[PDB]
Amino acid sequence: NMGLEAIIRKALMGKYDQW
Amino acid sequence: TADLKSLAKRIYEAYLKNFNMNKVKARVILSGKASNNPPFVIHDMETLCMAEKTLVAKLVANGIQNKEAEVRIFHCCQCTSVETVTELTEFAKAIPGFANLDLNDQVTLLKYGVYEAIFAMLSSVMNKDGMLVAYGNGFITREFLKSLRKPFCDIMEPKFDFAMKFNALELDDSDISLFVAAIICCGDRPGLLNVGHIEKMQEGIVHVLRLHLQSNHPDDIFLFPKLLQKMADLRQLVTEHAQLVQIIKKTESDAALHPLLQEIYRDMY
Ligand SMILES: CCC(=O)NC[C@H](Cc1ccc(OCCc2nc(-c3ccccc3)oc2C)cc1)N/C(C)=C\C(=O)c1ccc(C(F)(F)F)cc1
Repeated sequence: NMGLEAIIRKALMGKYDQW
Repeated sequence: TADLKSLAKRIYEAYLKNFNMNKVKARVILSGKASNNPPFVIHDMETLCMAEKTLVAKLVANGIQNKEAEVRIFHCCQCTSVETVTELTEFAKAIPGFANLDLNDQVTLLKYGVYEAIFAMLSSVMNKDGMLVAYGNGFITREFLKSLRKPFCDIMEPKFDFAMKFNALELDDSDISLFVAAIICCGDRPGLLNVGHIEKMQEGIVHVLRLHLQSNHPDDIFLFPKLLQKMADLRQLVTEHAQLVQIIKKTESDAALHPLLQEIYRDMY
């Protein structure tokens, strides 16, 4: 790996939807 | 044995709702029919130019149409690795209890687990002659990649190989989903605060993994230990990938993760 937590930390907050 | 039972289901839906391309759709495009306009084959430099050209849709007036190609292919995969990383993040925060872990910790579980997960599924879309690219629309031949000027020709060959044997195991999405959850939820990642909740949590996934794998492929009794081994062939495949890829940060350094990944990166999600 390496650090791309940038992109991953933003997909962490910014959604809405769930069954 | 109640909430740990619908646990496997809840993880199969997380998968059947967060991955634009799974093994069944994937398997029908490849082996399939019921569509007479199959993937567009990228078998050489000319077709790879059409492909990559329409793809960035800023390259039929601009100029990105003939630089070393070995490095053009190293671009698409990124305009294909933000899509990929986000679905694995949604699918993960759809994994029972995963949403609990302190955010800071939820970044650690997906940071080291992201790559293993990709290559695992990457196997669904591959076959001994080439993999599928761009949501099943194109199909890059295996040969064409192992022909690119070194050290490129050896990036995709290790993965194709691992995938030919991994596909031999004959899993399906219900299996792959648990498998992929078990690689994210592994308490041996560096810097984990609550390094115990992740294990407790993980015991369930691997526990359902074993049970599902017994009543799904009842004749590969050793299939589970087999998959526990792959969870290993993959942590080491990524490791070697990481290496091979760094002769491209130092050397090539033209197309890196320059601060240009942002033009679309922010205001999007
Ligand atoms: C940035 C840090 C890093 O290295 N992360 C690992 C990141 C992980 C990854 C790998 C593969 C993948 O499937 C991508 C499937 C795919 N889609 C297309 C495509 C081609 C033309 C038009 C449209 C699509 O082609 C392919 C192989 C998706 C994600 N790899 C990145 C960013 C690049 C690479 O691993 C790579 C691969 C091959 C080459 C080579 F062709 F030169 F050999 C170079 C770099």
